[PDB]
Amino acid sequence: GGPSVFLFPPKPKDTLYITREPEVTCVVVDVSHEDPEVKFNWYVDGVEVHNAKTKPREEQYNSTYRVVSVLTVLHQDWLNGKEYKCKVSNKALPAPIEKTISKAKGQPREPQVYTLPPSRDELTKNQVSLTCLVKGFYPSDIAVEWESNGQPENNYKTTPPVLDSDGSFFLYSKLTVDKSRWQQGNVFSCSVMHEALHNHYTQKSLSLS
Amino acid sequence: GGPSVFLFPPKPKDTLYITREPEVTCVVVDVSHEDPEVKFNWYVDGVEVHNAKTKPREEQYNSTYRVVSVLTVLHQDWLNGKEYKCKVSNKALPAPIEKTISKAKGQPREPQVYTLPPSRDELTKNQVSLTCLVKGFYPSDIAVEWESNGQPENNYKTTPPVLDSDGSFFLYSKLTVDKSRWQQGNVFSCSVMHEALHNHYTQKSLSLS
Amino acid sequence: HLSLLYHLTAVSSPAPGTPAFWVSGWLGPQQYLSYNSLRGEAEPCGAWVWENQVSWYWEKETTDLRIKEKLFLEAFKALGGKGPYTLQGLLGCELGPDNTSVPTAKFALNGEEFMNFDLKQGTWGGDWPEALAISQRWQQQDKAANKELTFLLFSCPHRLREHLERGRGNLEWKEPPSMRLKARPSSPGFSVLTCSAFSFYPPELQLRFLRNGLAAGTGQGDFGPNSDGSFHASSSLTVKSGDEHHYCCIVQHAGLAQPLRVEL
Amino acid sequence: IQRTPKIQVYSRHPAENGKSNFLNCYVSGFHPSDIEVDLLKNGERIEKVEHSDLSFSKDWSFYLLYYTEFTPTEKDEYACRVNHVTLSQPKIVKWDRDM
Ligand SMILES: *[C@@H]1O[C@H](CO[C@H]2O[C@@H](C)[C@@H](O)[C@@H](O)[C@@H]2O)[C@@H](O[C@@H]2O[C@H](CO)[C@@H](O[C@@H]3O[C@H](CO[C@H]4O[C@H](CO)[C@@H](O)[C@H](O)[C@@H]4O[C@@H]4O[C@H](CO)[C@@H](O)[C@H](O)[C@H]4NC(C)=O)[C@@H](O)[C@H](O[C@H]4O[C@H](CO)[C@@H](O)[C@H](O)[C@@H]4O[C@@H]4O[C@H](CO)[C@@H](O)[C@H](O)[C@H]4NC(C)=O)[C@@H]3O)[C@H](O)[C@H]2NC(C)=O)[C@H](O)[C@H]1NC(C)=O
Ligand SMILES: *[C@@H]1O[C@H](CO[C@H]2O[C@@H](C)[C@@H](O)[C@@H](O)[C@@H]2O)[C@@H](O[C@@H]2O[C@H](CO)[C@@H](O[C@@H]3O[C@H](CO[C@H]4O[C@H](CO)[C@@H](O)[C@H](O)[C@@H]4O[C@@H]4O[C@H](CO)[C@@H](O)[C@H](O)[C@H]4NC(C)=O)[C@@H](O)[C@H](O[C@H]4O[C@H](CO)[C@@H](O)[C@H](O)[C@@H]4O[C@@H]4O[C@H](CO)[C@@H](O)[C@H](O)[C@H]4NC(C)=O)[C@@H]3O)[C@H](O)[C@H]2NC(C)=O)[C@H](O)[C@H]1NC(C)=O
Repeated sequence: GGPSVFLFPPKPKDTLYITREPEVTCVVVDVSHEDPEVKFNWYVDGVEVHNAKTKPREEQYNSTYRVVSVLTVLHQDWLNGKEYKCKVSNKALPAPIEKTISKAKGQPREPQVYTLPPSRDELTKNQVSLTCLVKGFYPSDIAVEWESNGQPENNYKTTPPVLDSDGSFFLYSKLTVDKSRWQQGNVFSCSVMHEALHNHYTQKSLSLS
Repeated sequence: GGPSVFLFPPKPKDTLYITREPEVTCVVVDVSHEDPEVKFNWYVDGVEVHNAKTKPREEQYNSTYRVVSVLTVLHQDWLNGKEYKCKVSNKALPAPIEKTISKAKGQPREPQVYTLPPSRDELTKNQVSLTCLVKGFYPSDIAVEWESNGQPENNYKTTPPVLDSDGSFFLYSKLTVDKSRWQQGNVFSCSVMHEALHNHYTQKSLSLS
Repeated sequence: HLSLLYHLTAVSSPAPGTPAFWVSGWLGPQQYLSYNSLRGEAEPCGAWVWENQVSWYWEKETTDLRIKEKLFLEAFKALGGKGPYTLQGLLGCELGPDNTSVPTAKFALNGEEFMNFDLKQGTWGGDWPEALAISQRWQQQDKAANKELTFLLFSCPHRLREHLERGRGNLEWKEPPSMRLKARPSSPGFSVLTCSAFSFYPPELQLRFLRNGLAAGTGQGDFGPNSDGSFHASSSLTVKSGDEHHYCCIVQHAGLAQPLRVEL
Repeated sequence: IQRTPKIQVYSRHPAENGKSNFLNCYVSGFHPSDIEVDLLKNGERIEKVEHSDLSFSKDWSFYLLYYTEFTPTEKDEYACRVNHVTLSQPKIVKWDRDM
């Protein structure tokens, strides 16, 4: 029929860290080459606001203009379940498409982080798998990192969450390192960031024992 | 415009276990109430076949007929990367929509299963988290279960895979049990099923130590 | 070139009065033997009732097949689950150049090959979970492994040799086919030619079409048995109506000194 | 793992009206083993139908020969009727004289 709209959330790290910018985005594709102009609006818990920042036309190979509007929400705000909104109006659309996003609301739960060292079996080989289980948390949104010796680590992956029977979620993270390093005793520290974390942050540690 | 089509794979457990039926499905929605009849076909590595089994009309609240065609493929077949296909033809569609599915082809890799017991910290409380890391495997498709004392376990969840840097995937599984049970020594055994598993199956074990 | 082959079959829940387990034994394409779980006894089939056979031959067969029955009905315990099963086995041997046997031992579950018997290691093998289960149940038994070894490396080829000597009469039998070629108006401007071969043994046989002495290939072939161990074959071809009398049909077969041209 | 039958119907000897013969029906290439095969004279089933042992082929699919003695006449019509798990409803194959 006409163009459609997609409304993305901010970055979980960016919703706890002030220093970072939590951008609530509004991306519209399948836009008419004939009628390219689009009239965005924004509504914080119903109340309109004028601090939007629209990026220009970012056309694709498929002859459809792609437009984007960035709102810089507040930190405190988002986490109080303030309900945001992108009202897109175009002549290529008869009526206005409205899309309403928020924090995955509900009673949030303190996560619970434990480390787990590489298993017997695994150690034989040159490489190891320092596990970080993080369970008992609400909501989905959550940042997980590694860091060793005061200094961040690259070599790792982290599964997305899954919904734990109890209602909260849980996660894992498989930081790989070489055997020698782990043997030398060097302390590793799985870091987690989340809404209900005391101080929005906690980190734990893992080392030869 | 017209109806669309979605082509699902068989169940990973069902692609290793003969006893089970590996159904390659062909689900078409948004179908015309006016022109409901649809002409399925099937093509195994190009060669047509006549062992399709079409389920009848399963209409939704949204006035669109929903139709489904089930093909019972072979076990050996699928795993040799035999390329299957659903050719849907309807008067509600001018041309025929064709959808081609297969095994996620490429050099498959033996998975590598290790168990991990609940961490120090966790044991304090009444409940525990018997981890099963499964890494170093290709492809995505893979079955994971738990079983204790010759007998399956319910209380657990398993994250989907994620793509490991090396190219293979990995997974975790968080079987929860009560502390008393684990203490009593009862042996737990994380079971895995996958294409490149020797005998398409392996299981490992976890117990007080 | 011929071969002794047993066609073992068991089912987990048989239509009542049907046998749970049964075997058909073959020498080349001739069925000599027949057994099932109801009757419990290995019997000769067909012309093999009249074989100049030695005492104890048949009760040796019976003895062996009863061990097979047990093994097969044991397999379903190993598999455990609910859904009905069909376990099949193909066991036998074939003679090779130097007074030498070549064995066969494959099995299929619910109609797919899944398991085999490695005559070197003296072990069943296969890597499906179902095959690992059954393989294990058999491998831990009153030397079931040894008996399978003897059955395939000793008994089978000793039988095969015995039947060759004492059953030439049957095996070397030759019956050439009766032939018919007919035209069947089918479509608008078309017609179907059908060449048919009746009552022939052995079953090796080719049908071909010529159109004014030049090859028109073959069309759809069909092949089957008669009640009496003989065979039947037919081949069919689409053809312009009115152009029928131009075609003939040629037939090759061991029971004919040279190929036969078959007119309409 | 589930296969549909192939039905051939043919006489043992060349068909000649008034001369004694056998009619064969050869059901083949099916799985699983349960199958109901009936020979039909003029739409109704024959009671002196004998049949061979249930066996299987190199490709593990099952097969079977049903057969009856008979003396064809010009008027008479024969057919083979098979039921099997894989069939919506009994399949009936007419005995083509030519094949
Ligand atoms: C022309 O091409 C465009 C793309 O260009 C490409 O060019 C071609 C030539 C080729 O080179 C390609 O490789 C290029 O990519 C098309 O644009 C796209 O159009 C589609 C649909 O038309 C859009 O699909 C949606 O995708 C989102 C997820 O998008 C994220 O991830 C994508 C890749 O992973 C990426 O492309 C996006 O940019 C985006 O990334 C995010 O970006 C933001 C902004 O910066 C960041 O902040 C984020 O960090 C970042 N995230 C990640 C991760 O990277 C998806 O969410 C949408 O799903 C909804 O819609 C489905 C139907 O489309 C529907 O079935 C689902 O149910 C789902 O709906 C909702 O589901 C959830 C469930 O929890 C709930 O929210 C709702 O309940 C439910 N809705 C209900 C119930 O109503 C959707 O699939 C795509 O986003 C878009 N590209 C971009 C960019 O936005 C263009 O369409 C094409 N034109 C034509 C005419 O074909
Ligand atoms: C009327 O309603 C119908 C639904 O009924 C509902 O009624 C209403 C009233 C309300 O009660 C609802 O709650 C009810 O659900 C509509 O039917 C649906 O229509 C949509 C789109 O129109 C279909 O969306 C697709 O979904 C599949 C995944 O479907 C699985 O999971 C669903 C829930 O999780 C479930 O509904 C499905 O049944 C299905 O489950 C599977 O079922 C099979 C069959 O038995 C089982 O074997 C499986 O085990 C089981 N799996 C699981 C898991 O449970 C999704 O894969 C599709 O994604 C593709 O399409 C997107 C656009 O639609 C696209 O953006 C994506 O990129 C994606 O495309 C591909 O992505 C992958 C990437 O790896 C690649 O394969 C490709 O590269 C890429 N394609 C490319 C590149 O081209 C898709 O979202 C939905 O499936 C369908 N329902 C069923 C059932 O099939 C109906 O549309 C509606 N009518 C109208 C007019 O609105």
